[PDB]
Amino acid sequence: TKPFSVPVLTVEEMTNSRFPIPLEKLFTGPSSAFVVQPQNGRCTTDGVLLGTTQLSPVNICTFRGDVTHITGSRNYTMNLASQNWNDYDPTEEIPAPLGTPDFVGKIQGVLTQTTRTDGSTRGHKATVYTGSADFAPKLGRVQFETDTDRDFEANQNTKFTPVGVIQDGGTTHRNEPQQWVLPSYSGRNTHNVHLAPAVAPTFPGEQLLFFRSTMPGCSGYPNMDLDCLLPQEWVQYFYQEAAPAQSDVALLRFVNPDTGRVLFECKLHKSGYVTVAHTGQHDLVIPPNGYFRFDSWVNQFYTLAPMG
Amino acid sequence: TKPFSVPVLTVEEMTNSRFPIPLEKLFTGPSSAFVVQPQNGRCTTDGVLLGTTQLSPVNICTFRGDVTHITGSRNYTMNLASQNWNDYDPTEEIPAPLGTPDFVGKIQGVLTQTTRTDGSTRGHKATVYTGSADFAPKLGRVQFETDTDRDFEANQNTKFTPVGVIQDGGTTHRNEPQQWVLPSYSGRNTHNVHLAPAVAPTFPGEQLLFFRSTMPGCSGYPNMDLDCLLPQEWVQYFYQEAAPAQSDVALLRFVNPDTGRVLFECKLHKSGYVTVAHTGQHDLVIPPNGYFRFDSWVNQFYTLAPMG
Amino acid sequence: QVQLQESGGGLVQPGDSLRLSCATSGFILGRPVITWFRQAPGKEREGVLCISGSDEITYFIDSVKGRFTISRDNAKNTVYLQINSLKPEDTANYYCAARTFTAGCYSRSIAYPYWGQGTQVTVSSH
Amino acid sequence: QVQLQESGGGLVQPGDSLRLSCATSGFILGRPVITWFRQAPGKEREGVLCISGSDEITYFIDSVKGRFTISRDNAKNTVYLQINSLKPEDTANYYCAARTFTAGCYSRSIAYPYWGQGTQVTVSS
Repeated sequence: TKPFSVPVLTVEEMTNSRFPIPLEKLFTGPSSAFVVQPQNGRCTTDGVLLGTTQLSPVNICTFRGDVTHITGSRNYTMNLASQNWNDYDPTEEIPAPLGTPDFVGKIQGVLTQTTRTDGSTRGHKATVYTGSADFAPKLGRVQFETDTDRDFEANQNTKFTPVGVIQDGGTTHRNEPQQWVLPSYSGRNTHNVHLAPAVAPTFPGEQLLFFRSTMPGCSGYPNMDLDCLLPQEWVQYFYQEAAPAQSDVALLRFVNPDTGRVLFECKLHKSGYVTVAHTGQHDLVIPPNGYFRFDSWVNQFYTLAPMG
Repeated sequence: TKPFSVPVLTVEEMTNSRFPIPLEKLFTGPSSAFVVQPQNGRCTTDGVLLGTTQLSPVNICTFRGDVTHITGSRNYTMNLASQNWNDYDPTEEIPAPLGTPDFVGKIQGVLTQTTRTDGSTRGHKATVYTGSADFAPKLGRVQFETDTDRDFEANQNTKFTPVGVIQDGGTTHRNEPQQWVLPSYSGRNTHNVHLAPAVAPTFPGEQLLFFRSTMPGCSGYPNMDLDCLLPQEWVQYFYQEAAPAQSDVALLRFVNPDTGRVLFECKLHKSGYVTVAHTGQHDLVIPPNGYFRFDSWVNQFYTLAPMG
Repeated sequence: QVQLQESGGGLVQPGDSLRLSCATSGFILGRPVITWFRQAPGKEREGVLCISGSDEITYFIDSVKGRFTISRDNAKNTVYLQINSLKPEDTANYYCAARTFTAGCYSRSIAYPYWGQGTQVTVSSH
Repeated sequence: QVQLQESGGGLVQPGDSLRLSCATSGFILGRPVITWFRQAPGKEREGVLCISGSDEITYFIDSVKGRFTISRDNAKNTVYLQINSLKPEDTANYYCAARTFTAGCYSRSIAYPYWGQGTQVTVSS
């Protein structure tokens, strides 16, 4: 009986749920050629978090723990803690710690550390390759490449803050990251577990609607496109509201609040993704003050007004 | 049009509104001796954002713009844009661009840049000294100290991502940052404008309640304590709900959902800060699952149950 | 996959007129803000004038307002820049740039995610 | 404003008993999780055992079970470690550590923001 709704927020007011950066635009494209199975930004419309999804956007692609130096290298193994520094439990029924990256690529950021006895601190450039054999966050271990072979201490609180992505400029431009390729969360010690399911439009003539950002690039010629299935604020809002789904499909209209004019309509599926009636790869051009409005639950046969 | 409320979120599920990091604890202490006037994390209970507050946790202490430098210099001046890359208008009735840092200190992070013709990218260590004469975000310009004297291009999209704070280890430990000292947003040039007001308890025996985090340290012996008056999620929630204030004070109770018991009560003032009945500098020790819950609107001279 | 492509430049005669076109593909729904920039020798790309999705026009350089006209042809997904009475000061590489919004005419290059590769306008000495 | 002070260490004889104290201050409302850690001069601080604000006890080292006992004196805001029948392998600098939460007994030092200065236990040879 509690009524469903989505937040009154513009696209630019919202945040990507797969990296800590604002949304920029709405994009639609076919996706039959590849598997769409992101693990961050996954939530049902009645507020059940899925995959590796957690609530605050600043924890997305962050890691915390302590580090051990790999002798003869500038590499360090982080022994992960949970996002609140609690001991990490690998038997929890999740694919990896909440907020773990859900794509294969090279994420550059900064490893910072505090020494607890005296409050001394340090920071160094660091990169995590999430396709590495040594990317094993589900087992509590992640390897970082850094610019030091000596400065970090053992058993001291250490954090990785993500900044952006890189690419090898001597190879084909934009060939990485690969945002729809999941990592092996156990570094191939075993298969991935407890995943949010892959998504695909099932209705004739429909495509996914993607909430898109441009990740910062730190070196090379990376593919900076990053698409999420739900804005982080929608995850946060559905978790709070926990309104029951009266059918499997919520009908949303995208509206200009100055005029009341509806720009387009789309389907928000109960399991947490959006489709539109469109064929082709296109950016939507929108009014900056436009926002989504929930109008009606609809049945499995409802045909959207075509766009594009 | 529901009654006024606060979100059902634990302390650790929420985010500092003054730096993009999680909350860690609740802290109370006297503040009669200094000025408490932060500009981020400022919002009335009915959803009016104040100061430099905006909605995105990830934009707090971020800057966007393009950069120039004097030939041979490691210091780059950024000509600021708005957070969505729009032109920045210095005649807007705000203290500085939304999300500008609201304390004097040295914030270290990374300046990233993309060259639009070919998608080439670059990233460099960067520090902004918010006490500098060259820190003039209200005028549209700030300077970054970087580790390059040649590797940024003019007129290209450039972003500063914050990571943590630093201190000069050759001087008294923890002497900076100074979290309650506001920068001069227009440089040495003129006084600050359009500030969210200073806050103080007015009821006898009351103190402010602070939502506290520890900022990452990147070098030296910084003071990493960071207190905000409202979690970022409460700013987001009040903006979204916009419930009118029925008196000047909302009584909240902190509830342990493990037991049903109320641990303490506090006053949420309609202008956006919290007070408790206590004398002393003390950390609150809480159940991890504890959360705040609205109980009722109260008159101006309600007396809280004492704590501590 | 958005694409912008400018055409219409060349070596042109003072006092003649010309028409640049900015052809776009890859957008749906609203009509995008489009702005013409130019880069004169030794300078950065500078914003010239802009047309919103509602065809509201903003000039960023006051000296061009007598002679430069921007317009939109929705049916051919093109925006034009017509220049009357060409003058040597008009010489530059001309770019069009687009935003995925119907409103917001901004003067700075960083406000635009999408760009063409440019077309050169040279107002000839002979 | 949590503060922690250990006392009770010194040079002690194998086979004797020893009580260490962790006196606390600076907190209100709940009873904090308190854990004893120990460090040998060539090792890192290691978690030994923990008591929650509800007095639930977790051991992190099996070998000390049944010689080491942790307890809380709420009235004095003090937590004790009782060691019976000291052994040379008990020699270390002993620390207490605290969290601003009533639950969550964790074995790793990074889980604890607050620490005392340590009290040395040396079992003489």
